[PDB]
Amino acid sequence: SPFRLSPVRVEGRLGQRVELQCEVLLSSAAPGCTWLFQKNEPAARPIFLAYLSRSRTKLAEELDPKQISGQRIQDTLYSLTLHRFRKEEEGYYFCSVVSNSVLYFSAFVPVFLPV
Amino acid sequence: SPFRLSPVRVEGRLGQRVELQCEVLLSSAAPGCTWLFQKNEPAARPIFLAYLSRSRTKLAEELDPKQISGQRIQDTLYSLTLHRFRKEEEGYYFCSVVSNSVLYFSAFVPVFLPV
Repeated sequence: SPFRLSPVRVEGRLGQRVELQCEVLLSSAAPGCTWLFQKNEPAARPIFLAYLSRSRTKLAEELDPKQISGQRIQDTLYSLTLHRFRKEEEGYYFCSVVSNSVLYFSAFVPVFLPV
Repeated sequence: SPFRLSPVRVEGRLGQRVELQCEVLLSSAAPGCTWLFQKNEPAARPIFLAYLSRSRTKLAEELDPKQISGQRIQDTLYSLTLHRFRKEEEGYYFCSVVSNSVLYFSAFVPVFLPV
């Protein structure tokens, strides 16, 4: 288990704030943590959202920072915030880290509207 | 266009040797390239298959190097070879590089038997 996700799953409502946390459990990973998205479909592209580290913060160019944001809370603790949840943000969220040249991906966090 | 993929799609037969190729076209990129795999399903997770660089080659611990192997042909050119195409290997294959702290993924290369 390389990660621990704080909400394992979110049942969203329109306009709600949604916050996700990712804790890295690997003994020595490379610096930083990466948030990624996949839409609920086969052949879904992995979509880069944000890179988070002590010294560097990178939000993907196409995203609006007033809608989605991320933060490095701690050495091994990273968060992602959807500020007012919308239907186009529905899908799977997960984080990523390198350790000894191996890319790791956390479990998927389903973030969906009621039904 | 972060990558040039030389077979953009494979329609294979069982037992055939399948070689994929990835060229990194970004001008700044971290050392190395990574080959990933994704099963043909919703909520399918990306799987690490190999890390290739000038110095190190790292195959996923569960893979038989006589069934799947990788190779760095030259700078900005990387290869993935499925030695004997079998049903367990059907899905999408792609490459990953970090550049300006962004995680990049090539287009999916679909690799399937005829239906």
